[PDB]
Amino acid sequence: MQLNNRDLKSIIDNEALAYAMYTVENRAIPNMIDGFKPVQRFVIARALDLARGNKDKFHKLASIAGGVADLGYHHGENSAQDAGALMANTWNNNFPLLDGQGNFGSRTVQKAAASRYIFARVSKNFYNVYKDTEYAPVHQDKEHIPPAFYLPIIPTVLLNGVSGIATGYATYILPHSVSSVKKAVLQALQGKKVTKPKVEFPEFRGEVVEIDGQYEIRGTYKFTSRTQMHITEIPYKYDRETYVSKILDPLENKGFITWDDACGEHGFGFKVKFRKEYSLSDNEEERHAKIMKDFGLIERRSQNITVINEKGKLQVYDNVVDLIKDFVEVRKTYVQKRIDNKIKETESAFRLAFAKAHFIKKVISGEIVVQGKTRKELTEELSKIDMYSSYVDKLVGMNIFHMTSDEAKKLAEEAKAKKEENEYWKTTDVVTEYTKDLEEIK
Amino acid sequence: MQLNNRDLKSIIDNEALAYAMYTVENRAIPNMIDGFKPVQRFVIARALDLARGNKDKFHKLASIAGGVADLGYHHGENSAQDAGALMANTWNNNFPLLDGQGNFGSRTVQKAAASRYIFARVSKNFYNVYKDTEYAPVHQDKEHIPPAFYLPIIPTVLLNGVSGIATGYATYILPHSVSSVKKAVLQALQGKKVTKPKVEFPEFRGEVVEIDGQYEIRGTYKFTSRTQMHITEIPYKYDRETYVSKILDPLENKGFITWDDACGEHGFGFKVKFRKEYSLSDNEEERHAKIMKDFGLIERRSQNITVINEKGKLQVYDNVVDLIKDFVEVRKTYVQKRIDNKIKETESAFRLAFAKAHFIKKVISGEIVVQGKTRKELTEELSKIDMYSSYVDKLVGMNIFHMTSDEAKKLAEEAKAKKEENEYWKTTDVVTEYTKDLEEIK
Amino acid sequence: KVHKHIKANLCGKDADTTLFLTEGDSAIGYLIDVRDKELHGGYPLRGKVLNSWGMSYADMLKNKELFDICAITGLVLGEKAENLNYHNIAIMTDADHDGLGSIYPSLLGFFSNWPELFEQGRIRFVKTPVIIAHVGKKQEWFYTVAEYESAKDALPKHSIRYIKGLGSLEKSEYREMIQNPVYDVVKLPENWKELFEMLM
Amino acid sequence: KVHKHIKANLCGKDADTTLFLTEGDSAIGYLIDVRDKELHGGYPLRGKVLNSWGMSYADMLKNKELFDICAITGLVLGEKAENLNYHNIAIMTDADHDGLGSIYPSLLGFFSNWPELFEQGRIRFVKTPVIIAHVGKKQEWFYTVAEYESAKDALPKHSIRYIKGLGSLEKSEYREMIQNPVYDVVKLPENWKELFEMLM
Repeated sequence: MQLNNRDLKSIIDNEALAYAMYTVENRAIPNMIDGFKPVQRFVIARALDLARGNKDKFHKLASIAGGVADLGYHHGENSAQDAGALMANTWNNNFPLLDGQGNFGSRTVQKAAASRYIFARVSKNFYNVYKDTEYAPVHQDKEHIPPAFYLPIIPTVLLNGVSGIATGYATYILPHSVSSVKKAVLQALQGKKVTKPKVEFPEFRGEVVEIDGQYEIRGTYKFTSRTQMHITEIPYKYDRETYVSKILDPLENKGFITWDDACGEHGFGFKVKFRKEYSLSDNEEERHAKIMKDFGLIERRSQNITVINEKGKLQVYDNVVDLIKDFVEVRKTYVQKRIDNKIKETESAFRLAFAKAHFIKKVISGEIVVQGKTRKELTEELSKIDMYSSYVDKLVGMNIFHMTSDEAKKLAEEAKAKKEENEYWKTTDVVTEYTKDLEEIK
Repeated sequence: MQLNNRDLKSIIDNEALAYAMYTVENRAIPNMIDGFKPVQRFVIARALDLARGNKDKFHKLASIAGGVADLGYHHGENSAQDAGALMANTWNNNFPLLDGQGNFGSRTVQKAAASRYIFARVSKNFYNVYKDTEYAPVHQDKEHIPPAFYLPIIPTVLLNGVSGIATGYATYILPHSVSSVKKAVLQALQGKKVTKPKVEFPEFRGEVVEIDGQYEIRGTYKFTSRTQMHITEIPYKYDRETYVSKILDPLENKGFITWDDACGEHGFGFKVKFRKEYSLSDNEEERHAKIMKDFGLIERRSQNITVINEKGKLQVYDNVVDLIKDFVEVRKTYVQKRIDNKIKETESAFRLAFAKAHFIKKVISGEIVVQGKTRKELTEELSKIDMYSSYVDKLVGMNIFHMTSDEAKKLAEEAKAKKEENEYWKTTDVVTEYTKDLEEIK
Repeated sequence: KVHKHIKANLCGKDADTTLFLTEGDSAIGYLIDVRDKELHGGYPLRGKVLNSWGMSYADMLKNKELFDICAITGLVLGEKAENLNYHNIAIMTDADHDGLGSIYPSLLGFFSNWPELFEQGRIRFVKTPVIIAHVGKKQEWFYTVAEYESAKDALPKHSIRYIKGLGSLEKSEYREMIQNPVYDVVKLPENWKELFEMLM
Repeated sequence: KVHKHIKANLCGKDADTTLFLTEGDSAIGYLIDVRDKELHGGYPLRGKVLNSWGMSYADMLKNKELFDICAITGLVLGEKAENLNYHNIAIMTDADHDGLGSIYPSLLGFFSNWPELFEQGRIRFVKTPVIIAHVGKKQEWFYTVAEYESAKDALPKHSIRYIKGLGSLEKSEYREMIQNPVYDVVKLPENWKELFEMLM
């Protein structure tokens, strides 16, 4: 009945604070270091957990994106289920972070199949570009079992694109080609003049140009007769149904053109035949503007580069060059950490191998007898030797076949190899290691 | 373009057959051997899978009963979620097959708390009565990862009760006391006269007795004044809200009695004070009958023993004695299987131990040298020894401390133990083993 | 003028064209990427549709999806089987219970109002393989569970893949299924009323 | 008249009497199992209750739950708290967001409509533990995450158990929380009509 009592209604801030927690840890802005979203973090963590040793196994999408609740996802599983198909496909990403087996849709029809008829796995495109997963800092909150952000080699924010709309901010990071980003990161490692990465939409063979600096995207029209042409492509943000209904069907309803659906296996194929009630002007420049105006072949665009940094703060970058520079600056330190830890582990491994070789050659030499030692007196006398005492248990767990010359000479040579590999780790630097990692990605 | 044209209407049976599968493998009738229900099978299988080594870990009910989809449950997770609280409590079972930590309700209010605020684990009451889990026959269909039926020691159909209503059949298996069922099974092992097991409702201190064939349940009314009594208990199928609204509030609405809610921690406590507008007759037998009628202290019931047997057939038993006899007949064979397999495994284990002891004694004797043998020459001669050749790979995997006399002498003795242990499995019979298992349950 | 259609060039023209009454626009996208450019058509369904009988003919016409399909095939309610924009009609649905147990009987009940269509046998069904066995480099296409059980006795590399639902198929699988199908046809008994009267 | 109520013998008397506005039938049933036989009452809520600000008093009387609590406490809308069936009122909910974010604002706004009762301070809330620490064989009752973070430095065998809602606690836990409870007033400052400006 201990009654402590204060008339502090300001505790109602715990609502807003909680709402702040509901509008901070569950935002839609991606993360600059790892290139993920809050939903995709849990999705990829669950996929990695399920894959285990047999990463080639195709897990059901329902199991992939429905069991994320216990991982620390304070939202409905529907968001994870839908975000597991808008990221694991190939028509929307230059870098598929999750390979799939099933009907994931295409640019013709941007719709997934179902919840359980498809499968997913951690693609081979993730292991070559997301090294050092276990060094990601753990989240401040315990329930966030997946780390704050994985550590990739090239920034995944740039690739695969992303379009999010938060409270007061909007991110529309345009996708970039893998080669351009790799070259930019490699050249920014050595501090040269940074070359702006290009833009390469997935499954796009049209044109993307920055005449006004707005990064606009335009398709290709190809005349085949005096009153026919073969539209090979249209701007990216278009599927068959929405394109038809929104622009092309009203154009036909105006009594101007008639379209023959020829959507082949390679993009759109919307061939169109005009009629009498249309301009069909000459001079090849007015008809040029008309052909890319009436059929919506011209798309304006803008880059709103806003993203969360390594910490909880959110920053807006004017150009991708600053993003590349900051990401590589962070990854340099996160690679130095791995360098130090590798040195520390390799020294101990070499010492253990040296002790093992010493024990094996002393035993085969007969200086110390394996048999006749009462109450495993071996361990007792090894505890008072210069190097033995550190690994006595490991020095006793020696198999019979480890005594013969086959597993003794090779053991000594392996110890020497561990020594020289420790030297290699000692003498190497961050720049060379990161350059090797950058080259490894392809 | 192969034709395969048949204008046959028999394919409409694909409806009924499929509907048959939807009304055969997803019924509500329990299984006589294991005493489960189709949903409870998947629930318990997932609980056993999640428990693993740390069976004491409290898993969330949502994880327990929501991840059953991949185990082969062709139904919504809500059935598993609700069936995980009506079996894991203590107010509805004399044998809780799943211990829990949270608000699972009680007889006062028969309602669980939530989906995620509670926890569950495989109780210690399941490991002492469900031995030989890995010998359950696998289901005919592959997607049914949990086996067809686990193998318990006493029939769990009788205990904990069950109430199902299938198409054309209804089961209301009344719960029985653990001691009665154990005694019945033990005495029916030796083929004596089977004693009918008693009926013991959970958290019931009232009276249960059969009037003529069928069972009935009655509570206890205790008079304290000329116009007051202290109802100690009421029939089992009653919670506070429904009991009040259905019988007691209408009684007060007639201007007869007024109730003082005294529902203590130990069951119901509905004390009642009369008023002038009632009989309150004398002679101690008409007043008693009027009390047991108006207050609903008498509940009639019947035993409808219908249950699926070890096969797909559904059988109806007139009395529980036949169920006990058939269950023990099945479990006798399922114990004989374990006896045979134990003999088979123990013989091999004893042979391996004997070979191990032989090798260590020859090595310490120095007849065969482990050193100086290039190309691990040992195996080559071990392959041409009478008993070595069978376990060469194991015979060379000997640690250093295994050459020590401490781990040598005992090893031989251990081998000897295995040898005599083999005899223990060789001479024992099914009856003695099952009697020991029956005694082990308490 | 319907909108969901995949109308080919031979709509109305005499040919060997086929109409796919498949379920799920996701499948019809695969069809667009796989279809024959001139012969094979198609149309996506909405899903669970009301039972065909139980009400009047104008009340067949009341339903939106039925209206779209009769407009597409050109077989308007109340006439003889003529003016067929598509020479053939095929049904293909997710084969666990979504279309086999829900869509197939209702669609046959609706198509039953023209016994001439069933007499021609123009209404057919493409059997999707229930299980696929991936052996070596070339996979096999066991078409039913009974065939799988009777043919699994002698086969190495018994890698199994369930094809429950049309979404499980890849582009190669769907291409093979469409280009080289089996085309099971619909029933035609001595009486065409009682066997679907079992529906109610 | 009232049905869900747990009216005690001391209800309506001059003795101390507390009313529990708990959430969920499970919690009130657990109270029944753990209640004081004469002093503590209680009543369970339904869940999402409409915002009580911005309508007529008849609109407060419209909602069933508001009518039930109005009849239970005996403080009729538009009247005063001169007589009350229960001396005290306690509010307790599942403390993750179910009652803190939903029950709290509506219930506080409804109960504030009588500033005299507010000044009496009879309306109170019992703090539920957020993490329980099992140390050795005893248990400790960290009342907030900040206390856990500032007191986790020095304790052995850190067995952590979260308490998201009322269902997590056991009979020992609820018995301790009821027989040895800690309260907090509703805290309204001089601005009656200003601190709940975010309710609508």
